[PDB]
Order: sequence, then C-alpha cells, then structure tokens
Amino acid sequence: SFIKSLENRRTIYALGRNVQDEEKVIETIKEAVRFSPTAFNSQTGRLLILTGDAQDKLWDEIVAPELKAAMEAAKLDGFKAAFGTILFFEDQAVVKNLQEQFALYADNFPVWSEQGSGIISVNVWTALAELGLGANLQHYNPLIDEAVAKEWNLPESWKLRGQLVFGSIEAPAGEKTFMDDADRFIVAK
Amino acid sequence: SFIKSLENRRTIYALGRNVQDEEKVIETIKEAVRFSPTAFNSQTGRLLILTGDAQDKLWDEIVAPELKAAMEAAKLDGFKAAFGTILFFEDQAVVKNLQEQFALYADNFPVWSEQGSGIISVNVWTALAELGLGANLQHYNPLIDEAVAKEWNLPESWKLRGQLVFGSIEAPAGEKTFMDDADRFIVAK
Ligand SMILES: Cc1cc2nc3c(=O)[nH]c(=O)nc-3n(C[C@H](O)[C@H](O)[C@H](O)COP(=O)(O)O)c2cc1C
Ligand SMILES: Cc1cc2nc3c(=O)[nH]c(=O)nc-3n(C[C@H](O)[C@H](O)[C@H](O)COP(=O)(O)O)c2cc1C
Ligand SMILES: Oc1ccc(Nc2cc(Cl)c(O)c(Cl)c2)cc1
Ligand SMILES: Oc1ccc(Nc2cc(Cl)c(O)c(Cl)c2)cc1
Repeated sequence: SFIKSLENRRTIYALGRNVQDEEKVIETIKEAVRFSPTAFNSQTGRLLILTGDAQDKLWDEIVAPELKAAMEAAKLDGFKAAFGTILFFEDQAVVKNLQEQFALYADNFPVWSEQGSGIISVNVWTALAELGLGANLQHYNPLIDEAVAKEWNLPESWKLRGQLVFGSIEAPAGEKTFMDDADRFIVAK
Repeated sequence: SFIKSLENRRTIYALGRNVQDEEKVIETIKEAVRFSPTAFNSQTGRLLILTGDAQDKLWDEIVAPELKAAMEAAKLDGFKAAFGTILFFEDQAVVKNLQEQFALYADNFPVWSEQGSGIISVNVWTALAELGLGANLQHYNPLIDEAVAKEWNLPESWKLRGQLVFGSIEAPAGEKTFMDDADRFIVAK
C-alpha cells in the first residue's frame, strides 16, 4: 500500500555501495520528480545526481574543505561511503518569471517553490526506499553552493536546497517517536 | 507500485460527496501525516479536517464573504460541493522554540517548516487518491486565517498554509505536460 511505502521510508545513515541496478535507480529518481505536483505545473525542481568518482569528489574535495575553512573562522566519511548524492535545486529564473507574469501571486511563488523542493525530495527518498535503498537528507547549502555550481557547470539560477545521500542499507534506522494525534488533528462535522 | 501511486494523484476540480467510509478516510489522512518526515522530527504540521456542516460553513460563511469584501477594495460552489476540506497549518510556536534551542539553524527552521507543509500536503493528497478520492489544493490564506481560527477555536500559533479540497471524482483530470528531462536532470559519474 501507499501508506506502507511511506512508513518504509526512513533516515538511514549507514550506507554502502551494494547497488545492483544503477540505471533503474536513476529511472526511479526521475519518475518520482516527474510525477510530483508543483504550483502552476511550474516544475521548478532541478537535480544533480552524483555517483562514483563524482560522489567521492563532492565530499572529499568540496564539502570537507568548505567545512574546515568555515570552522576556522568523520560523519563526512559516512556520507562519502554511500553510493551517491542527489542535489536538489530550485530554478530561481522560473520563480522570477512567474512573479513577473502573475504579479498578483508574486509573494507566493518563492513559498510554493520551497514546498515543491520538500515534495520532490521526499518522493525521491520514498521511491528509493521502495527499491530497498536507504537515504538521508543533508543541508550543506549555502556553504557548498558556489563550488558545486563551478564543478558541474550549473546555471547560476539553480538554488541548492538539499542533498539526499543514498545507497545500500548497512544498518537499520533508529527509534522514532510520534506526537499525540490529539495535538495535531482536529476533525469537525 | 509507489511510482504508480504518485502518477495516480491528480488535481480534480469536479468533486462530489459519494464517499463510502469516512472513518477510513480520516484514518488514512492521519497516517499520511504521521509517516511524513520533518526536520528534527519536529512534526510541525497541524490539520483541521472539515466535512458535512463544517464544510458548508467554511465556503459559504468564511471564504465567500472574505473574498467579496476583499474584491470590493462560482468556482466556490465547486469547492463547497466536495465532501470536505483539509486545512494545513504549521505550528509557529514549535518553529520559534527550535530557533531558540538551536540558534545555529535559526534561519533554517522556517524554510524546513515550509518544506514540511508541502510534504504532508502531497502525502495526504496521494493517500486520498489511492482510496479513489480526488482532491485539489487551494490557497485562500492569509485572507481567511482569522475567521478560521475563530470559528474552530484554533491556537494563534497555527499558521495556515493550504486547503486541500477532497471528495468523490465526478470528472477526470485535465491534460498535463512535462518538461524535457534534459533540462532538469544532470547525472555525473
Ligand atoms: C525538510 C527536512 C530537513 C531535514 N534536515 C536534516 C539534516 O540536515 N540532516 C539530517 O541528518 N536529517 C535531516 N532530516 C531528517 C529528519 O530528521 C528525519 O526525517 C526525521 O527525524 C524523521 O526520521 P525518519 O526520516 O527516519 O522518518 C530532515 C528532514 C526533513 C523532512
Ligand atoms: C505547492 C502547490 C501549490 C498549488 N496551488 C494551487 C492553487 O492555489 N490552486 C489550484 O487550483 N491548484 C494549485 N496547485 C495545483 C497544481 O497546479 C498542480 O498540482 C499542477 O498543475 C500539476 O497538476 P496535477 O496536480 O493534476 O498533477 C498547487 C500545487 C502545489 C504542489
Ligand atoms: O486563493 C487562490 C485561488 C486560486 C489561485 N490560482 C492558482 C491556480 C493554480 Cl492551477 C495554481 O497552480 C496556483 Cl499555485 C494558483 C491562487 C490562490
Ligand atoms: O549541514 C548540516 C549538517 C547537520 C545538520 N543537523 C541536522 C540534523 C538533523 Cl537529524 C536534522 O533533522 C536537521 Cl533538520 C539538521 C544541519 C545541517
């Protein structure tokens, strides 16, 4: 069931590279984004999908130095050890064009774009889990933005929002609690 | 499959009240939100689920007058005709507390909350579609916020983000196009 698929998606930090069919994984990532809704069917999400040498490079040559340099003013090995990383962006050129075309909803489009990033991120995350792969979602933006844009020659208008690290599950998810229903759902007739 | 479930979710404007098991619908809405991820497991989403008389009241006694009064400074019948409306909020008290506890990520929590609203909205939307029900997502916030808060005695800290109108499917979804893969997915090895 769909609810079972949602329940099956979890944050998995212990990731490896025991991935059998990388083509199928890419196809599934694309499909999850394709079938996600966005305001005005604006489809503002953009993805950079890194595996292999590019995966090593992101973590060793971009994230680590950026962090070290920032601090001066480990967990990273765990991210690098994964099969890959999906970097999620939102295309600001499209958001800007929507603000111009429909000045009525100018303030809304940035909000709806942010919601859209959440939407495609979890749809991909859940689709990967259905393949038996684990993932975790990181946020080393805005620190790594410029280096990522330069290395993979990305448009300036792509605004980095999240990095979904994914791979084979090497240890189970931890415990998770849930709020009291009564504190977040009200039903009225 | 999960991808099939995503593809099955569509915007349906022609909605009715031919809903067989309202308890099951409510259970499914709750489960979809429960199993959605949020930053720090903060679970900031809040829902007001309106059916029956409350559904009529929202559209006839709140949305319509607020709109008419705003304009002075139809489609609504189509929304009213649905079985119900799920109003999605984000609890600002929790966001504020997170900003205080982890001042390091103060700027992030509002963003992650917005993403979370997108996340739970589409998970519920898709779960409803799996039950054979249709829905559409509206945004009459912030115009109706105060009236909604007063009528259903909601906490001030609940910030209205979206209204998912749902019910039986009375006409099929319209045509939808998709961007070129090449313009939104980059794969690197
Ligand atoms: C919008 C968003 C931002 C998140 N940020 C991070 C993060 O930066 N680093 C991290 O390790 N997990 C992050 N998480 C993961 C959440 O902590 C996790 O989803 C939550 O604790 C529920 O656990 P689960 O994913 O196993 O269901 C984020 C999740 C969401 C939805
Ligand atoms: C964040 C968000 C905001 C949306 N805002 C509205 C809206 O205010 N009114 C409306 O009728 N549809 C709205 N939509 C519906 C989109 O236009 C619709 O999802 C998109 O055109 C794709 O069509 P589909 O839902 O049939 O897949 C919104 C969708 C999303 C994800
Ligand atoms: O209260 C509102 C009523 C109608 C709209 N118009 C609208 C219509 C569509 Cl199809 C959208 O995807 C979006 Cl984001 C907005 C926006 C706000
Ligand atoms: O670059 C970053 C690395 C680690 C964090 N910490 C963090 C850790 C968890 Cl479990 C979260 O749910 C969130 Cl939202 C943030 C935040 C940003």
